[PDB]
Amino acid sequence: PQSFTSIARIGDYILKSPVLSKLCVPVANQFINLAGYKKLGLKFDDLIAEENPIMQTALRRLPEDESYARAYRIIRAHQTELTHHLLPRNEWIKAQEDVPYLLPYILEAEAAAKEKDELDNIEVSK
Amino acid sequence: PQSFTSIARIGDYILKSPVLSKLCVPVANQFINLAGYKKLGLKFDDLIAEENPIMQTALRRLPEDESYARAYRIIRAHQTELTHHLLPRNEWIKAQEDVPYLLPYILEAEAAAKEKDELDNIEVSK
Amino acid sequence: SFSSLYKTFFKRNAVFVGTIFAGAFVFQTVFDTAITSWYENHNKGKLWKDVKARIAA
Amino acid sequence: GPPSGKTYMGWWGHMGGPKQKGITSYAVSPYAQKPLQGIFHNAVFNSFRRFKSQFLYVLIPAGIYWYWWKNGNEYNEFLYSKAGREELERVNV
Amino acid sequence: KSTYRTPNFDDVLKENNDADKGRSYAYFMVGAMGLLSSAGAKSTVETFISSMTATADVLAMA
Amino acid sequence: MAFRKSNVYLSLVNSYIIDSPQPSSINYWWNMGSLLGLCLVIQIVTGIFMAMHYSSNIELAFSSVEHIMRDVHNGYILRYLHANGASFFFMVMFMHMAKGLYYGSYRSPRVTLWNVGVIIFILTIATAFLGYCCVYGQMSHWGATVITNLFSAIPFVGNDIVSWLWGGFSVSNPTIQRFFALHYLVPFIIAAMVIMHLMALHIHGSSNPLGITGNLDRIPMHSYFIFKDLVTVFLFMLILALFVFYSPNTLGHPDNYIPGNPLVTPASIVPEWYLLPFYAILRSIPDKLLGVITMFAAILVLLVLPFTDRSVVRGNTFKVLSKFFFFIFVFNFVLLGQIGACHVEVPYVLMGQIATFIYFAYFLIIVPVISTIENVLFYIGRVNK
Amino acid sequence: MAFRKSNVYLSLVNSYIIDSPQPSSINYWWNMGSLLGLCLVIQIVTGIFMAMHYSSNIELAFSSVEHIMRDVHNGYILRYLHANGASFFFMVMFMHMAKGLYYGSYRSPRVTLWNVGVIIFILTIATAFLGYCCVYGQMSHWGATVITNLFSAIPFVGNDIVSWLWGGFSVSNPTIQRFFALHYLVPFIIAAMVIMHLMALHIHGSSNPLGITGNLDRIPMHSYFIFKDLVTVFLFMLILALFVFYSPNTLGHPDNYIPGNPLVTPASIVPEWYLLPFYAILRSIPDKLLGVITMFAAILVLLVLPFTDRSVVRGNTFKVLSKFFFFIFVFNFVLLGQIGACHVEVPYVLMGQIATFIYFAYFLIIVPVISTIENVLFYIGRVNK
Amino acid sequence: EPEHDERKRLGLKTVIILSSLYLLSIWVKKFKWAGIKTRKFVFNPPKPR
Ligand code: HEM
Ligand code: HEM
Ligand code: HEM
Ligand code: HEM
Ligand SMILES: COc1c(O)c(C)c(C/C=C(/C)CC/C=C(\C)CC/C=C(\C)CC/C=C(\C)CC/C=C(\C)CCC=C(C)C)c(O)c1OC
Ligand SMILES: COc1c(O)c(C)c(C/C=C(\C)CC/C=C(\C)CC/C=C(\C)CC/C=C(\C)CC/C=C(\C)CCC=C(C)C)c(O)c1OC
Repeated sequence: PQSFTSIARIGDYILKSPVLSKLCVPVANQFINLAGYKKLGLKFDDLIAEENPIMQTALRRLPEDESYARAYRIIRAHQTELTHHLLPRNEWIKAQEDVPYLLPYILEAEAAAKEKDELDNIEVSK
Repeated sequence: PQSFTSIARIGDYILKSPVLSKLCVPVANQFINLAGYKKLGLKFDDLIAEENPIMQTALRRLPEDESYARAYRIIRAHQTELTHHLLPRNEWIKAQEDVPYLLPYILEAEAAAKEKDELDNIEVSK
Repeated sequence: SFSSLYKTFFKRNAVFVGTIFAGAFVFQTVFDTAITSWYENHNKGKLWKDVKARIAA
Repeated sequence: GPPSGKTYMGWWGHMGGPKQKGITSYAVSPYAQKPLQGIFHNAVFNSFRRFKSQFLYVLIPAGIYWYWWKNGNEYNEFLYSKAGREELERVNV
Repeated sequence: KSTYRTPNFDDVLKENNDADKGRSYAYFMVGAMGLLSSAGAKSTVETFISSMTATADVLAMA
Repeated sequence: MAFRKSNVYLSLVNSYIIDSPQPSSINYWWNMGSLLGLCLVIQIVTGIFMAMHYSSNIELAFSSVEHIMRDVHNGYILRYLHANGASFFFMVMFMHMAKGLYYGSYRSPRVTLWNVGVIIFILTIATAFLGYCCVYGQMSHWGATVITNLFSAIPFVGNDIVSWLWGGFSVSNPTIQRFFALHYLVPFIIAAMVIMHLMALHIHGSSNPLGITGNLDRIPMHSYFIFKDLVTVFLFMLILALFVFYSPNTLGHPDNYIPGNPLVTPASIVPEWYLLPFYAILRSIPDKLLGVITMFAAILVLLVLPFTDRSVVRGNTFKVLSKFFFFIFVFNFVLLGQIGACHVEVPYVLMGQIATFIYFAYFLIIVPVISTIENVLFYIGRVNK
Repeated sequence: MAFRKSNVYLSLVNSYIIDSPQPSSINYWWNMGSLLGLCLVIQIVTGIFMAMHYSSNIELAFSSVEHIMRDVHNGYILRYLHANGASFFFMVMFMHMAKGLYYGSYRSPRVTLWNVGVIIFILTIATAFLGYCCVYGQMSHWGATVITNLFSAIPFVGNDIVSWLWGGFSVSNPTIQRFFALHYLVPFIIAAMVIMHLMALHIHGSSNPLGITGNLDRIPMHSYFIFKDLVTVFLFMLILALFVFYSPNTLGHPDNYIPGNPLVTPASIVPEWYLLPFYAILRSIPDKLLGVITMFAAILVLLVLPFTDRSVVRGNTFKVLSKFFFFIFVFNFVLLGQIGACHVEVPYVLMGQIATFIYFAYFLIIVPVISTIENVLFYIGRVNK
Repeated sequence: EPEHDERKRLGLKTVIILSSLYLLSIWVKKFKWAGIKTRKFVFNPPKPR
């Protein structure tokens, strides 16, 4: 329910402050390692809840080749969890591969929705 | 749920008998007048129950002009009954207009279904 | 006027429903007294209050 | 959900009757009509028309069973009086 | 017969069709229904609820 | 989409009450189904409020009903509503089942809907019988020892069944306490079979008095049959109020104001008036084992109707021989009920044995033969040859 | 098509327990729903068979329960099954509600399903309270006195509501017969609201432990989760049989074998163990009106959850801080029950006031603040800005 | 029958109120059904296709 526009606004301010980027990021890397989703063969962008209208347009506009790969990683994790095991250590998602591939398609869909709301409540300065 | 083939077989034997025709046909004419479906602007062939495959086949093969006319007589009868009245006497169906228009289509569909049942239970001799 | 009668009582449903309730409060009170008064007069000379008076005078 | 079997009624827009062509219908708003119109005329002339066409199907069966009941009730009163005590012996035992 | 020729509705129509007069008449007949039905609903819920209060024998031992 | 159609719960209300497509020509006989649902609500609500003051012990059951009439505020209204309401339940149900018989509502596309109704009819008879025993008057006690003793006629383990049903050696405290527990439960089973009743109706919809398809002219249920049903609701409520405030004991038996006594037997033992026709059927057979089978068959012969009807037209509207014999069966049912309230004397024994035969001959002989005859007359009356 | 799909009644069975598409990743925590269905059936059947030997008069209520244990054949089995079965009912329900709290099953698409569950929780608490009063021991009489006396704190109309509930001037014969009639009825309302529970689940289906969509890999319900539910069904009756035949009074209170006496206070008065956490919240507020309001708030704050969760991921599987603070709430709940069974002493008064604050601060403070922090950590931990 | 006097008085209010509701319901039903009751159909047979 917190919009990705607000998430990025706070995050980008932190990542440009030399002091703030020095203590928050090291504890954020350990937080992600302990989360353990990379050990099932998943990226973070695959964990976002998709039952909202905003995320339905982003998944529609995702390029076809990236969409086929995402379906394999999701099916693979369900089968791995079904056996109560983990993936072999060579199949884990690495740090350089955990990229926000779906993030640009969410920020653009959210900006369009925000502009629509501002235009249904327009007031001409008469 | 008596087949029209059975009704026609019994009915014809009465009509080809000179003795039986003079004693039974006069009774049938008075039976029809007392039934009173003509006073609602309907023919008898409009009263046959249609929720079976045999009558759904016959109604499919009926020509368009006959099918359009039948739909008007049925709608008119529903509205006349709604008001608890009868039709004006000049709008009643005459005896010469009460003809079995749908009967040949029903008999043709009934003969096909009987031959299918006799071939599914076939037994080859020698 | 019939136009000003519609604009006051039947245009808004908040006034139509509120008027019905206010008329139900009044009908409830008056209808009880009228029925009791008629019932007690059709049966004069037979109620306990009448009999109580005949053993006190 | 999965679809179900084929039925004989549909819904608004696909009710499943024959195709209709050439029928026009007209109607007037009830706010511009007169309800109760013709009730006094219908209360006597229409009621007599409906009663006359059906009363024989109801009264003849009713009168047959009522005559049977009264005749069988009167016979019982005769057997259990002093006049018909002799017949009560033979019929019973 | 052309479909532009409307049938005869003369013997069921009001000869003076006023919007305000004809609406106040109809709403006054449904308000009378809603007034009496609302009065009869009060007497129904009161009858059932009051049966759950103290009985005659219990009240005698107060 | 409108919220009344997208919501999960409002969609069920919309599809059954608001937007249900109805034939435009259904007359006032089609208003009995909605009345039967008002009777069920009346019985359940009045019964629950009376159950807060009832004791089922055999030495306290009769006196608890008087405590309801005398000490409970508005108690006599609740008791007279519940007692007379059960009598109005069977009036409406009897004429609800007679509409289906006259108009042929049991035919092929709606055979399953007809069979579920027969189940509801059986459960309603048991519910009324169980509640009548909960008063424990003289008719209540002695009517239970002639019904439960019927099962003793089963050849093997017939006597072990009645002992398990009694909870002892006769109708006693174990029997009365368990009959009240069952009288509380069966009404909730009835409410579950009404939903199954409505589910089987919603497949092909209802029928019409003309007996033909109604797919060419339909109107929504709301604002047309919602307000037409309100007419019979206010008329049903007026007649019942006349029987509750002005004649509350006309339909009862005065022997049920005497407390139940196993040592004194009443002069005449009869059930309530709506069970009299089946009581007369049971007494007609001069054998105990065959009598209870015949009495139970009298409810099960309704299931052979879809197969013994041989007509190609659904209904009795345009038939003169079927119309005449329909009212012979109706007035035969009244004569059967009157025999069940009579003594076992010389003329009444033979009359019951003939009216019992006419009951079964109608479903198995009269209907098949007459239907075939009218099929032929409709044919030779228009096919010139 | 197959007869299981074309029939009107079988199609509801097929669509719910045969062909229902289930995610392939759901673990054994998704088995508590089917167990709650078996618990409800057990309670209804044992209650009905026990009600054939029970009397609700205040002078015979205690002795009728003793009559069931001693005189009725296998009657002690029915009573211990019903008393212990109700304790196992709340065990599963507590775990059923904590599963959905851990896995975020209350979130956006399934808010209606979550709201219906809260209504079932309220009704079940009332049903268990009403049945405890029907024994009429020393803890049931004095427990009913304190609970029903809290309604007198309502302004203006408070004192009149208590008299209407009691049926008199204190907990007496009108109250006890009142409560048995309601104890028979409310379980049927629960059964009708369970069907509405399944209807709201069928629109979007179940969730999965991973918290992502399950539309890419599904298996039918029959022969895969029918036999997985049979595993926990057999384990459920094994533990229940241990408590029924080898320790039937471990979960009860010994003071409920002393018949109810309105003249002797039974020292400490406490309810059953599953209502103890909510009893401690009521006692923590030194004000009758405010303290009573806070007790129903503890059940109504569960509706605020879908709006104070500011997380873009559903569930706690991959959340570090949310996993830690989830078990703080769980063990805070256990400590609240311990305080509810304690006396009003020096340390225990402040212990229950702080633990009450943690209960409410979890929904309104901890969850919103934590869920926003983790959103940033997920972001800045992989973006190169 | 110690409630005899009060029962008959309450039956006078029930019947009067219920008789006036029943009559008011017949008018309301007839007002809602006026459009359907007074409805006309015409048929012009279509030309062959
Ligand atoms: C409490 C008992 C019952 C209730 C509430 C009930 C309810 C209904 C309702 C609401 C309808 C649709 C409207 C109508 O036709 O009036 C209906 C139709 C029907 N019912 Fe019942 N019913 C009950 C008992 C029975 C019984 C006992 C039978 C037969 C033995 C039966 C057979 C039918 C049939 C055949 C129809 C369809 C008739 C038609 O539409 O032409 N029902 N019922
Ligand atoms: C279809 C529903 C029901 C029917 C047909 C029915 C029928 C009856 C009948 C015929 C009696 C006999 C009354 C007399 O002869 O004076 C009775 C009595 C009784 N019934 Fe019901 N009943 C129904 C539902 C219920 C329910 C659900 C309850 C309780 C929850 C209930 C509680 C009682 C009680 C307490 C009596 C006591 C005797 C009396 O008050 O007259 N009933 N019932
Ligand atoms: C007698 C009481 C109840 C019954 C019979 C019942 C039944 C069920 C069943 C069979 C399921 C699907 C299977 C499963 O998820 O294990 C389910 C799911 C669910 N129930 Fe219940 N339930 C009851 C009470 C509750 C309560 C008290 C709550 C919450 C306060 C609740 C909330 C939920 C939720 C949120 C789900 C969906 C969870 C998911 O699929 O991830 N239910 N229920
Ligand atoms: C969800 C359903 C139910 C629950 C949770 C429940 C709960 C309880 C509880 C906790 C007791 C206290 C027993 C004790 O402490 O020894 C009790 C007693 C009792 N209940 Fe239930 N009950 C349910 C359904 C029913 C039903 C449907 C009936 C009757 C039809 C019933 C009849 C009784 C009776 C007669 C007692 C008497 C005391 C005893 O036998 O132990 N119960 N109930
Ligand atoms: C695995 O799949 C399932 C699943 O199969 C089920 C059933 C459920 C449970 C779902 C439900 C909706 C629960 C169903 C139950 C009810 C709604 C209530 C149950 C009702 C009863 C037990 C009432 C029955 C009572 C009786 C028969 C009374 C007994 C008394 C008798 C027989 C008296 C004796 C008779 C005489 C004549 C003396 C699931 O949640 C589920 O997971 C999806
Ligand atoms: C669609 O066509 C139909 C139609 O099919 C039907 C059946 C009916 C008629 C009937 C119904 C729709 C209702 C069907 C009835 C049932 C399913 C019976 C169910 C039972 C009830 C609704 C009653 C339940 C009542 C209670 C639980 C209340 C008990 C009292 C209590 C709790 C008060 C005590 C309170 C305290 C605090 C002690 C129609 O009117 C109708 O036209 C619209």
